[PDB]
Amino acid sequence: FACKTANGTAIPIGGGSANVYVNLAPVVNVGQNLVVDLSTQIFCHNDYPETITDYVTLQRGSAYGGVLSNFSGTVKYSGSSYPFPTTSETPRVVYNSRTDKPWPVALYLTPVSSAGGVAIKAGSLIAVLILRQTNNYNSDDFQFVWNIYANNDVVVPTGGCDVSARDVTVTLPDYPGSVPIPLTVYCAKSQNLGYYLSGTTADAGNSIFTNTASFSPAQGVGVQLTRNGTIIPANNTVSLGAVGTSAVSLGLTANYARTGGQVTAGNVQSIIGVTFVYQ
Amino acid sequence: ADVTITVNGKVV
Repeated sequence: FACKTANGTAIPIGGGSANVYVNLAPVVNVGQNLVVDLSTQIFCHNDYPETITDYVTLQRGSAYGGVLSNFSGTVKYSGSSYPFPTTSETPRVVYNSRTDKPWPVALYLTPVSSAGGVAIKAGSLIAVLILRQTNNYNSDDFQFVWNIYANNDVVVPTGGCDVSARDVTVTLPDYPGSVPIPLTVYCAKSQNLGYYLSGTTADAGNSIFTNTASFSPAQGVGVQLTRNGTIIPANNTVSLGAVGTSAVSLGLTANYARTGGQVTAGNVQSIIGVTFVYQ
Repeated sequence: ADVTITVNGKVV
């Protein structure tokens, strides 16, 4: 039994725990969200397949690590799905070839939020996997740990729906111009979806966001969002009706709005949060 | 929040 990652780096087998760096592409699916498919990341082979046949299972106590430590889910192992954290040992994968075959493992997450996400940074631990290696010819039976680290910055979707972007940046035309905000949303299966805006408001009506621009900033103006010509105030539920696998625009448009007093020349900036809810 | 919209603008 010998393994290597996608980039050809060898995984030392046995000894202490191994730090295995892998790529993530988290997506929502029906009834579960994918954190990582290791079958494209880890590949393994047998050097004496004619005489020796290697067996490898996933031992119980394999669980998420780091920011994901908190979550539960499943692990699809060799076509079958099992709860994750693993409560019992999985069935074995056979390694009877000198040709590198992938390690058929995919880590899933049970949806808990509407459209939430967890930031996962490059270099951070995401799972702690305990493996048990045996063979068909002698009594060698050994366990070792594979700490799975992320090789790229991603955001694991913790809900039934996924946003087109976690950080949107729009540029307003010069005052008093407006511009649409590019942002859509979709769900694994149909969800009666809505959302509301949050952030620091300038007015009592909670419909204008404060200008937090630092350098040569404008006075007397803030940012205000509209949808179909209708002003959207903060902490106000916007219904999107039924949202399915097809992306549905939020319909949001950015605008300027006077906050009161003389309007003076300068930069304008406003950070506005969007939070999704079920209905 | 789920998404963060940073609006940039100018008053000339």
